[PDB]
Amino acid sequence: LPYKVADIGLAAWGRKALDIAENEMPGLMRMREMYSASKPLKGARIAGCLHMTVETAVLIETLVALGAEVRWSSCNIFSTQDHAAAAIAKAGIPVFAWKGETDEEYLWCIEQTLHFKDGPLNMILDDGGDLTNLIHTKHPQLLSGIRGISEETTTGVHNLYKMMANGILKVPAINVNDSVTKSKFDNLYGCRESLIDGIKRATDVMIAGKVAVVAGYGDVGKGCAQALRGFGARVIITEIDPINALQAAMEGYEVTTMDEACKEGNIFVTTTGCVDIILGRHFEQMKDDAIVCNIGHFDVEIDVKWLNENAVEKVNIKPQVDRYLLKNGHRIILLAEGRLVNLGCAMGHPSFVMSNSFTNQVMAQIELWTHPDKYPVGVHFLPKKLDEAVAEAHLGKLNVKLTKLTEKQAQYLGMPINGPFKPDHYRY
Amino acid sequence: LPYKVADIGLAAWGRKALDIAENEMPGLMRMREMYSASKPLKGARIAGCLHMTVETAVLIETLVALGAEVRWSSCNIFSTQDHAAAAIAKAGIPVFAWKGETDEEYLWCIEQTLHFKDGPLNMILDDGGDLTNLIHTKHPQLLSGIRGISEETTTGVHNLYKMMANGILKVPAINVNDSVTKSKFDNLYGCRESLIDGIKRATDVMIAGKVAVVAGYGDVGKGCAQALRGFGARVIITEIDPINALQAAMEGYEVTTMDEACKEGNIFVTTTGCVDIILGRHFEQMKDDAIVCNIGHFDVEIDVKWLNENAVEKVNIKPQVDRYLLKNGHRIILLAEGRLVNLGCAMGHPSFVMSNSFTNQVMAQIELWTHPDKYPVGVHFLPKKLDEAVAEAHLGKLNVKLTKLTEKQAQYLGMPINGPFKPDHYRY
Amino acid sequence: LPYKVADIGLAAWGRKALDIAENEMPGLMRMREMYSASKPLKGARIAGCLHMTVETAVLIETLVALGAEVRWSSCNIFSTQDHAAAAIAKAGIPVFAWKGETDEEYLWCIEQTLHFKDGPLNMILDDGGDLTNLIHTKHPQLLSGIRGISEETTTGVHNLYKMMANGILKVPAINVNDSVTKSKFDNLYGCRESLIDGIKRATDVMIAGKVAVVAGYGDVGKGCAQALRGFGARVIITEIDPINALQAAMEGYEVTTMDEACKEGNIFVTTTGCVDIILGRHFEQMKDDAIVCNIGHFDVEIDVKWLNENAVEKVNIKPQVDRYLLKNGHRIILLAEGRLVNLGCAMGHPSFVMSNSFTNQVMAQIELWTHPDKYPVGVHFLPKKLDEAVAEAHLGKLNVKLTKLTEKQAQYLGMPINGPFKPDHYRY
Amino acid sequence: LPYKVADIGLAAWGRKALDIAENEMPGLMRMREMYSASKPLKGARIAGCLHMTVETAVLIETLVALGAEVRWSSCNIFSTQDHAAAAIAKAGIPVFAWKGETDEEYLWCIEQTLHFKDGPLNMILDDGGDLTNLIHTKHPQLLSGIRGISEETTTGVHNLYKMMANGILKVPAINVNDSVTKSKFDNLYGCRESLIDGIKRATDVMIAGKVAVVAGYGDVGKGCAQALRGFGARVIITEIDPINALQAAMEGYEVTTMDEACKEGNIFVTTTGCVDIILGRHFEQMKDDAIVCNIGHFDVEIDVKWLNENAVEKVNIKPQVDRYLLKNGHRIILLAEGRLVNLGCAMGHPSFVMSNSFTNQVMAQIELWTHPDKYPVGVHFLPKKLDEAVAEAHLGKLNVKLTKLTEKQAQYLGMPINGPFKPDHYRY
Ligand SMILES: NC(=O)c1ccc[n+]([C@@H]2O[C@H](COP(=O)([O-])OP(=O)(O)OC[C@H]3O[C@@H](n4cnc5c(N)ncnc54)[C@H](O)[C@@H]3O)[C@@H](O)[C@H]2O)c1
Ligand SMILES: NC(=O)c1ccc[n+]([C@@H]2O[C@H](COP(=O)([O-])OP(=O)(O)OC[C@H]3O[C@@H](n4cnc5c(N)ncnc54)[C@H](O)[C@@H]3O)[C@@H](O)[C@H]2O)c1
Ligand SMILES: NC(=O)c1ccc[n+]([C@@H]2O[C@H](COP(=O)([O-])OP(=O)(O)OC[C@H]3O[C@@H](n4cnc5c(N)ncnc54)[C@H](O)[C@@H]3O)[C@@H](O)[C@H]2O)c1
Ligand SMILES: NC(=O)c1ccc[n+]([C@@H]2O[C@H](COP(=O)([O-])OP(=O)(O)OC[C@H]3O[C@@H](n4cnc5c(N)ncnc54)[C@H](O)[C@@H]3O)[C@@H](O)[C@H]2O)c1
Repeated sequence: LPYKVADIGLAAWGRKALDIAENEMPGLMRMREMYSASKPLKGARIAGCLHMTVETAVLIETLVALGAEVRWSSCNIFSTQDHAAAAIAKAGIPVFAWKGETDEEYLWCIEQTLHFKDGPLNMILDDGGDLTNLIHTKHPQLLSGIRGISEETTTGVHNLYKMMANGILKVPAINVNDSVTKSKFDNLYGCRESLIDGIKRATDVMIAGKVAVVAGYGDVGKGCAQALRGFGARVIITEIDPINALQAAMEGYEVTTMDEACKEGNIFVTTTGCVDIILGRHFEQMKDDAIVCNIGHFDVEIDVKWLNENAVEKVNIKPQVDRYLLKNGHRIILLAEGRLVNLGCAMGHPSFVMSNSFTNQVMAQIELWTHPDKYPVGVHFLPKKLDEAVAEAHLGKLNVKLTKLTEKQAQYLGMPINGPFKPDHYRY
Repeated sequence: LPYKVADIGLAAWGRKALDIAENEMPGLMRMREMYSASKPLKGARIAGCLHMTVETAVLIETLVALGAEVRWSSCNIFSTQDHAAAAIAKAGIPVFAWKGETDEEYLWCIEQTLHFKDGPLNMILDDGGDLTNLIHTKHPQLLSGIRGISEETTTGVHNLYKMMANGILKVPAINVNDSVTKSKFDNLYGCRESLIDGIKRATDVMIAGKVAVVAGYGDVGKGCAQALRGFGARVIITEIDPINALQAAMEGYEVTTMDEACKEGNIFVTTTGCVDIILGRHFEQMKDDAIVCNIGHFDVEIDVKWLNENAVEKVNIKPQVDRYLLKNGHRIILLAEGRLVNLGCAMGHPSFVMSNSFTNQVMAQIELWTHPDKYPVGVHFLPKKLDEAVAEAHLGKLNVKLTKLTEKQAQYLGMPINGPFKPDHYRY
Repeated sequence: LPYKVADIGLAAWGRKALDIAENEMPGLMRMREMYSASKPLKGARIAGCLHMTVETAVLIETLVALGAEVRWSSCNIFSTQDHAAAAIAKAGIPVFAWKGETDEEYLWCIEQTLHFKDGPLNMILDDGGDLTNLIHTKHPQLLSGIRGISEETTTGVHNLYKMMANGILKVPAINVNDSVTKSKFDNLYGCRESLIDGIKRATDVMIAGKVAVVAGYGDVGKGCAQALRGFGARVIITEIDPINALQAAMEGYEVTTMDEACKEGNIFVTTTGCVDIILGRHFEQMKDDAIVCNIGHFDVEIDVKWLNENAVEKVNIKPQVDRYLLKNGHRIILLAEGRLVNLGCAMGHPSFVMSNSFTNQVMAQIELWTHPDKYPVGVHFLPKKLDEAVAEAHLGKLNVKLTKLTEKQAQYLGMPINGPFKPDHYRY
Repeated sequence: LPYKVADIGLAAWGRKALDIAENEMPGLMRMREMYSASKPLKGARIAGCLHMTVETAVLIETLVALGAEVRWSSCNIFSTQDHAAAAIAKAGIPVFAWKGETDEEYLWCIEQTLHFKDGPLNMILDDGGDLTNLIHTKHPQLLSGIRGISEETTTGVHNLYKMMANGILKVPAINVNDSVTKSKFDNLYGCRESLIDGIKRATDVMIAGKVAVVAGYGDVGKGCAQALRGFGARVIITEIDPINALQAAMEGYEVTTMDEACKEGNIFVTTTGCVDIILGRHFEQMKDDAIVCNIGHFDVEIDVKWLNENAVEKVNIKPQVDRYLLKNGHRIILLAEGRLVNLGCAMGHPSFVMSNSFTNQVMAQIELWTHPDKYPVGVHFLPKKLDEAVAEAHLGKLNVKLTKLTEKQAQYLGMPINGPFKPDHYRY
């Protein structure tokens, strides 16, 4: 089997997307711009596990353009875009992913990306940990062949840190999830753009003059609050951390407990990443037709079960849009059944945010692979200079003119003209 | 013929919409709250010409709930929503409108709303002027029967002022288009919400870090500029009026000529309402894949013909999304073929903005009809106290607590406790 | 007597100020740029009554540079800046104004500006109405000699409208107070800049994280709210007008009654222009050390008498800064004794706002005087094209590049290439 | 000698200040609220070297209220406020500081805080390093007596890291300068408030409609850019770091080089902290009367010498306000002679920012002293839980209602209900 796609007749339609997305993903394109000749990953056989979408497709072809051997599989049974997957398979790349697979076909798709024409994979590019996990639990033999790993998710990195603590980790990893260019875009800037896209696409509701309660003031809460605020809404924040809470207050946001906020909000967004954010006692207080959605942790922040078990009626207005009737006589509009609203009611993050996240993947791959004896078994952070690098790949499209430190100023600041410009503890 | 709808089997699905929109249209609901008993329009036979949509539907039932006899027809061959029209016809109301009619069936639908069981229409509720025009040019006999007119559009009002200047106007009108609650919502607040809805639905493009050039700084340009600015874009304004231009400068926006701005922008929005805004000489300078859309005057602001006649390729990416290839090698993404992007790539204005516009209609109808000898033939402005009134109908849903002037303060300010609080020349 | 200044030895120090202010007052400078040669006011003998300050000084010399004969007096016993008045007197111009005059010397100063070497004044440039009043009540003989009046204040214009209603008005006036370039700057933009200057200069208090209650959402409330909001404060608005209240809600501001807001705010600003805004019942609820100031109507919005009559202690922290101790144990910091905080705790409005207000004066003077039989006795509004004109005098320093309508677009828009670009009813 | 103050007759006036500042410094007040009874610092003899001001005064009395023995001296010859210093000395506390001391009396003032009635100091609270340095270079004998150090400045901490690298450091330190509550307030929030206070107090210039060029987008540049933006200016950023540069672009700011920006700006702010930011080649291009000031590193960012050596004229407009005339005919307004504008043209940071910085000091002192064998010789970071703690001391005055994690959620999140809520690598 060369690959397994739903319909390869879709390839021609996928390429169209790829060539449009490319213009919005400068990181990946500049990667090809400076390395496609040097082929830094020449020799590597990257087994990738990442949702197969137009953006991910652009990444793969970049990995390939840098001289790498690549085998791909999605990291979610549905997340994969078929015309994008088809174009890859059709590109002569082995991809095993179709939208809506079985937990059984999924594990198989992955198993396929482990062995190449010249042998087994020597590098991992994971989003979620499944790839890295499957190898460790079932293919420990191959382990000694993989030069390094690449993780871009909290979950993925958490388990990575866990395995390591258990001496389980045998191949060194690079945590690209905590890069500022990755995090800021994945969390802050991304949700800032798509949050309202979801709410509007599901309700077409006016945001101005409304009270929006955003639970949590982390990067996502920050982007969501900012987003809503720009539309004319009165954002109220809830938090458990004193520092994030203070950050919000300092910005003009009222900070209360959900127990109080629930009686005031017209729109509710959870950014927590923790359980029991919006409960039944809150729903009973919410104004009529309050919109409740979640953009943090998949479906565990809102108590949907309660809505299902206590509402007098429930009518699906449209896909990912339900409107419950409470015994108190008030209606509650729920979005995406409590799952991520930006992905469930919108198209998720814009390509540009993807460009930063993925370029980090390329950055990691190029480094691990290129520096064989540099990283001991363990989950490391992406060297700052590399993080700074993915940032610079986007300046330009943004049409930003970066100034260069003179030898004099560099010496004054006691730092390299190109070398990292900030300490590791620096929080931008 | 009782009515003419595409499919009355749609009624049940329309009602659902109506009952959802109602919650977002307080003006109309409060109208019923205080007048449905007094039936202020009791005796009137309103012939209405307004796109038949869920929002317009809610309005009609409010006119009816106030004791009026109503006959309806859309004011655009396509604008009419059928499940919303069906529910009206099914409600026992005579509506003549289906999406996609012929210029012939359109004139007929209108002709139908002129005669009631008890005689001909005695009142007009028009959006566009067609109704008022058709009567004047073809049914002058009825003219002496209509107590008054209601116009809510510039076009509609312009022609009204014109007819009057020609002594053609025989029935007094009330220009509700220039009410601040009507205008601010229809122009400022509405486009502020939907502009980005359009661009995102068509391109799913990241707005932050992009240069947006908004041509014109009127109410629409103001809303569009504010909207984009909140997303992280660098808005550059163009203008012909020194006062609007100054207004923009005072707010931090750079103001230049399109001739220069064209070489800098990534997104282009026209708010002008005038011709020749974006020409071929501009396209030839725009960056690769610049997005160009219009939200002002229907399709006359951008030079689409040129794109059609000078591009090397043209490919429809999706409905209302075309991507031209210029001889210079750059691509230009055009939205809604130069027509309104919020209506052509999104769902138009939210119900709340509709609630303000329509409540003005109800306000006008109630006044003209209720004051037989108050208004001489001529296009008048909606009394300020009525404009203030539609505003108050929305405070509350907005959860705004308006304070009341004491008799002392009222005497001090030399104004009524409820009477108008500002002079006519006041610009909020 | 040639003039009456406190100390003419101050002249050299005044000129320094004048030459610095000039750079920030383009309107007056462009006036001289295009009219100092044509001398449009050649022949006029302007009797002016306007606080004698550096800005006003720049204006006078502009009136003079345009070929006019000018005699000046301040319109407030203290508002006059002496080094600015001295430089004028020293410039060979007759000015009768010193800071801190007696209600007796004030009336005399004014009486002096009525007669010139070539006869009595034939034009009035008033700010307050005193000049125009004094002539009407005591010098009716001169009345027939004055070609026109210029008023730039509400008070002034109110009385102007009153006199007219009583057939008292004998010389036509031009209400420049309602120009958008005058109003927006005097009210909106000015207070936006100076409000915080006052609070900071009096308290040096951090604004971020604080709740600021702004009473009134008119032009001043708008600027004050915007100002505070930008500093990170949570602004709560109070209003009696539904339209202004809605405008605030649509912008994300909570709107309540002072009765409730008083228990929440940390800073209080009155923008009302009406009495009994902050009363004793409010003070008793205010948080400890709440800052209360007024920027609307001079000292009638806050109930200071109550503070004086009910506080347990009162200690003057510094000029224009008092801190009362209430029986409840809470302290209340009052600013400028309830009088205007921006003038009383800061330097008032920046020169640029003055430039717009004054250029209006020049604009009015040039028009009335130049068009002898154009204006019938009555208070008229400044022609829009003139209002637009003062706006354009500032574009440039702002470095704004206004685009010019082509003959084609002008015809399309049905408006002049330079002629007014908007209808009188237009509210920018 | 018990202490050395300029004038102890000033004490009574100092106390007034102290009791006003206290209300704006909750951190210090809550410190006393919970520890004044337990006297956590009971036994310590703190030798402090910190500018003696009203704020610092409040801190000292807090250290004393916690059961500590304290001896104080300023860390700048002028920074010390005398009425604040007098009230401390008068309070029975030994303070050696007066505004305007000699580099000789300064070293002596410090020497005084080294020995107590019960022996030498056993703890250091330093701002700058002088204290810690003086002991190391001249009093190594005492070294073994000090349980720990507290540094809150970059300079101070830099040297600390340096000494340590040279094995010189003998007593462990705690870098409180890098706490987020310290840094965010000292750098971001503080300068955001005072920047404009400076410019306005020196020039009283309108900010709106002006182009402000902020060099550097670090914490200060962020606050300064945000500040100016809120006033209506068009902020242009310059940067050497790609990440900060991208951060700015993503927020709507144009990013260029000073070499280009210089030809556009009206106001110039340096936030760099590096040399040669604004040079003569820039001045020669700046618009007429451009305002140039520095708020970053004391006087090394702007090339003042050049202005001095190349201007045709130089006239001091007022203290800390000079206006040079260049050979090109343009004038350049310089603020605070290139030194910090917020301190030199304004009153510096508001008390609240001081409250966060100082509470960090108290936090450090309480920890080091209370945990004798917890910290090995070396510069450590303030435990996150302590940083979170100083944050919570201010929630409340801000009237923020922090929610508490349930045992369930805490277990889910795998974190303590009160324990730190974020990893060390977390950048808020
Ligand atoms: N839908 C998306 O596109 C998308 C993209 C990135 C991240 N996320 C998810 O969003 C969540 C937030 O991530 P950040 O945004 O990266 O996380 P974060 O750790 O920076 O912030 C989460 C915040 O929630 C606060 N919080 C925790 N429990 C709370 C509670 N009970 N009530 C109120 N506040 C509480 C925390 O103090 C913290 O500040 C995570 O689950 C993350 O995986 C979603
Ligand atoms: N798509 C929608 O939903 C929607 C809703 C309401 C109004 N509109 C339309 O949008 C347009 C703008 O309306 P406003 O927003 O009410 O109009 P407006 O009159 O207040 O402002 C239009 C502005 O365009 C400026 N302008 C005119 N010609 C120009 C040119 N060549 N270059 C630059 N600026 C120029 C004018 O000076 C004016 O300030 C109108 O055509 C209006 O009918 C669209
Ligand atoms: N200090 C200054 O520099 C300065 C400059 C210009 C104007 N002003 C003064 O400020 C005031 C405001 O002027 P605008 O700003 O031009 O006036 P405005 O008429 O536009 O608005 C005043 C607002 O106050 C609201 N209001 C009235 N009574 C109220 C009450 N009891 N509670 C709440 N809101 C109430 C009104 O509805 C209105 O919207 C006027 O007195 C004006 O003369 C001061
Ligand atoms: N005046 C005050 O009240 C006050 C308060 C705190 C800090 N500061 C000072 O302000 C400076 C900035 O501190 P942050 O604000 O903490 O520093 P930072 O390190 O976070 O940021 C400084 C920024 O300047 C940029 N930069 C460096 N050289 C540059 C150059 N030649 N051109 C353009 N950008 C350049 C850097 O990339 C960096 O992002 C420091 O000197 C700090 O000590 C002043």
